[PDB]
This record gives sequence, C-alpha cells and structure tokens, in this order.
Amino acid sequence: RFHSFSFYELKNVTNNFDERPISVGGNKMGEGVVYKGYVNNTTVAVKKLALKQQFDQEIKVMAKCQHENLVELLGFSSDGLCLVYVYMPNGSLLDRLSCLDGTPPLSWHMRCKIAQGAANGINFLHENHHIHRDIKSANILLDEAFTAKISDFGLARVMTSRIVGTTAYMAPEALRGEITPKSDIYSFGVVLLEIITGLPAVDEHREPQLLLDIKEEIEDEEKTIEDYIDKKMNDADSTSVEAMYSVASQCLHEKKNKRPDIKKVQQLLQEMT
Ligand SMILES: CN(C)[C@H]1CC[C@H](Nc2ncnc3sc4c(c23)CCC4)CC1
Repeated sequence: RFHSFSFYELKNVTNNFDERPISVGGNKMGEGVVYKGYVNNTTVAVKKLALKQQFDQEIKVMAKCQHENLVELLGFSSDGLCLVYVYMPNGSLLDRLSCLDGTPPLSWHMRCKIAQGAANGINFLHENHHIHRDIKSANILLDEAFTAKISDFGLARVMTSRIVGTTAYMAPEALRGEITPKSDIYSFGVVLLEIITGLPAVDEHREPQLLLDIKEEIEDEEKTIEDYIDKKMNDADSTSVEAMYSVASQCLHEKKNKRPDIKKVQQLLQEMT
C-alpha cells in the first residue's frame, strides 16, 4: 500500500520544516503547508496538516484510485499529521495561468493537453464512484511534463449539513447542500473558462466579479469568447477555442441533469484536438 513514515523522518528530509520559500533556499512550496523533501534520491511533497477525517479520507481514496491524471500518494505520518506525495515541480494550474513567480504563459497547445488530462482524472474518479467536491485550478497540479494531476481528496465522497468547497467554482445545488458528481462537472466548466481566459474564477476588484457570469454576457450577445481569450497566448485558433468554450458552456448549465457526464466532456475535448 503506502509507506509509513515516522514524524522525525519527515522533519529531517524537509530540513526541519524550513518555512522559507524554495527561491530563498528553504523548503516551502506553499500553503496545511506543503514542503519539498528528499527521500531515497526521490523529490517529495510533504503536506503537514494544520482535519483527521480529511487525512483518513485522502488515504482511503488514494488507496482505491491510482491514475496518470491523479496525484500519487507515497506515504503518511500520524505519530505525535503528514501526507507524502510525488512532487509536482510545476505547481498548480492556477499559479501557471497567473504566471506566478515569473513563469512563462502556458501556450494553447499546453492548455489543451492540461484540459484533457484533468478530464481524464475526473473520469477515473467518477468511474470509481467518487465525487471530488472541490474541483478548481488550485487543485490541478502540474508534473515535470506539465501533465495535469487532480489533487486534494480530503473532501471526496444525497444531502449534507456541512456545505464545503470553493464558492466561485461551486454548482448552485452544491451551495444548497447537495452531493452529486454533476457538481464536479459544473466546477470543471469554471476551470475550462480559467484556461481559455487566463482569469481567476473570482476577482473582487473586477466587473463581473465571478468568471461564470461571462457565459451570460456571451449568450446575451454583449460580448464574444474572442473578447475573453487570454491575450498571453500566440497559438490559439478560433475553432479549438470555440470547441473548448462549447464544452465549458455545456458544463455550466444551471440545471444539473442538462450538464454532460464526464465521459461526454472527455469525448468533446479529444475531438477538439
Ligand atoms: C500557492 N502555490 C505556490 C501552491 C502551493 C502548494 C502546491 N502544492 C503542491 N506542490 C507540489 N507537489 C504537490 S503534491 C500535492 C500538493 C503539491 C498538494 C496536495 C498534494 C501547489 C502550488
């Protein structure tokens, strides 16, 4: 299954949980807090949790779901809570879309591969009867080849009394307390809009504040998808951009039953390229 690490082992490999960023010679990737570690010539991501149910749920889902587009869990620590993963050198899709820390903008070609990869990851989760509940660009990680890897299965799983997730990405019924794989489809629709536009899902100093509202402006003919295409690309073609927008639009249907299933989303993204 997974390797059982003692807390002392993870303490040393992260250089005593060096809270300084990587750029200043520390071990912090970012925020629990994520630290870069080195174990048996292999680079690892150690998430020190700062909660026990989310630790147990992450281990349970990870043991059942192993896929090319899912982040891989290597081990854990519970003596004296840490989760050890395969390290993703290119961080999150949110960070790469915002060009955080001077990284070059992602090309349209890279963005298409990322969208396909993320859809393949969600498909595997849904085939294994799991609902993510927090699909967003911050939860889509990028490996050494910029392959998309869905992360954070702490909230993975019908009604609930504890509404959890990210408001800007959440489906109307998810905000109402419902738990359905169709809510993950809606959230992926927001991610597709972030990929096309390079804009975050929410920006308080922006008009409109929420990205999913651009779908209304396009449908009401107030604007077009061309007006919203990320200008930080030089290789975007109208056909494939409209094809990705069509998938995003279908995903963002307010009525959950009118949304396509992940298999259809996966099919439409493959046809796009
Ligand atoms: C704000 N940004 C700099 C963030 C900071 C956290 C970072 N997180 C990771 N970075 C590298 N590898 C991994 S594996 C794994 C995670 C992760 C989180 C869950 C499992 C993504 C970028």
